[PDB]
Amino acid sequence: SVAYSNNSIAIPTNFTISVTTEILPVSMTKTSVDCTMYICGDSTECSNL
Amino acid sequence: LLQYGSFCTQLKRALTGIAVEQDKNTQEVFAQVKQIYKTPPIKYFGGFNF
Amino acid sequence: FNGLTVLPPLLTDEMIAQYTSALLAGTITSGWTFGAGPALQIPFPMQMAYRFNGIGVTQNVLYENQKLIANQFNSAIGKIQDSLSSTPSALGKLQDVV
Amino acid sequence: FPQSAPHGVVFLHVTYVPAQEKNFTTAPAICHDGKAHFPREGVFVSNGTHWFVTQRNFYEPQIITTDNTFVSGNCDVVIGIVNNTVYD
Ligand SMILES: *[C@@H]1O[C@H](CO)[C@@H](O[C@@H]2O[C@H](CO)[C@@H](O)[C@H](O)[C@H]2NC(C)=O)[C@H](O)[C@H]1NC(C)=O
Ligand SMILES: *[C@@H]1O[C@H](CO)[C@@H](O[C@@H]2O[C@H](CO)[C@@H](O)[C@H](O)[C@H]2NC(C)=O)[C@H](O)[C@H]1NC(C)=O
Ligand SMILES: *[C@@H]1O[C@H](CO)[C@@H](O)[C@H](O)[C@H]1NC(C)=O
Ligand SMILES: *[C@@H]1O[C@H](CO)[C@@H](O)[C@H](O)[C@H]1NC(C)=O
Ligand SMILES: *[C@@H]1O[C@H](CO)[C@@H](O)[C@H](O)[C@H]1NC(C)=O
Ligand SMILES: *[C@@H]1O[C@H](CO)[C@@H](O)[C@H](O)[C@H]1NC(C)=O
Repeated sequence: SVAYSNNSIAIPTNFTISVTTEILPVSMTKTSVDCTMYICGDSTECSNL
Repeated sequence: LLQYGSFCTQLKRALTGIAVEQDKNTQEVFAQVKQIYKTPPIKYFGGFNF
Repeated sequence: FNGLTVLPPLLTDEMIAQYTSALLAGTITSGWTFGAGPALQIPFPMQMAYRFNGIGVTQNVLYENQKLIANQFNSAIGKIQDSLSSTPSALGKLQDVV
Repeated sequence: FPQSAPHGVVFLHVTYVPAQEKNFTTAPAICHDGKAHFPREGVFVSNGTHWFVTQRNFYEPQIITTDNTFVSGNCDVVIGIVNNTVYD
């Protein structure tokens, strides 16, 4: 609870230098997928369907 | 149903992530200060009525 | 309900109200100092003079028209409750989520 | 200052924080010769018996002079005015 009153003030007389850190993601992994090899494998008949 | 795969684990994980994010949103918006300040007993601020 | 449940939020409404009250007390009694470190006292008219001085208007403008500014602020605050009550869709954004 | 991390960035922020505050008594304006004086930049302050003017973020008292004040008014309108001498 701060001591409020209509004729009083507070003023700092010293300082401090502080250093903080912030971490941020930017990019993720790049992938690629080939349909037929994943789904149908080497089955020749599967690709026709 | 056990023959269809592991869709249920994914569903549960997604819902849990949404819920945790919902809590974090309110925490980030409102929990700014570290002290619980209290207003003085006498409410006279130079004519302004709060 | 068939396997569907609703979980309660972590913070109750009373806790949110306490946060809001803390923010209001800090801004009324200190100004912008409590957001950057320890809170420092200052009389409210002096804070308002500081805030006028931050938009290009000198302090004597505030100090010589204190009562008029206070009356205008009081009327403006008073009108808000009626404005919120009258307009039906003033709170549509919050209702859409539900 | 920036730094690089796998798939992301890190920022080192250098900031200034006040400390070691103290009580003081203040007034909005100073009456003298039937004229009101306001601070050009700073706030009036009192150490118990004398009045100074100081910048608002670091305690550094100064003698009140017409250099760092402007008159712009009269002594009979401001609420809470305190009358004292102003040097030259
Ligand atoms: C302002 O704060 C600084 C930091 O606390 C004070 O520096 C210290 O002063 C004491 C006494 O002279 C020394 O024993 C410490 O070693 C100092 N700290 C450092 C990091 O050097 C400084 O004295 C304070 N100034 C005033 C006017 O209070
Ligand atoms: C601040 O404003 C409130 C709201 O108008 C004032 O409360 C009113 O006071 C009058 C007379 O005391 C009553 O007739 C009203 O019914 C009150 N309104 C409400 C909503 O309760 C209050 O008096 C004002 N404060 C000061 C110090 O004047
Ligand atoms: C405001 O100043 C007057 C002096 O004129 C004093 O009586 C009153 O107590 C002050 N307000 C508060 C909240 O202390
Ligand atoms: C300023 O005055 C109040 C009122 O007594 C007091 O509680 C507070 O400690 C004072 N500030 C400092 C830095 O001593
Ligand atoms: C206030 O300042 C004057 C002028 O420097 C000085 O003579 C007086 O002792 C000071 N009072 C206190 C309580 O420090
Ligand atoms: C100086 O201030 C005191 C107290 O406010 C007041 O009694 C006195 O009349 C003022 N001086 C003049 C010349 O009016």
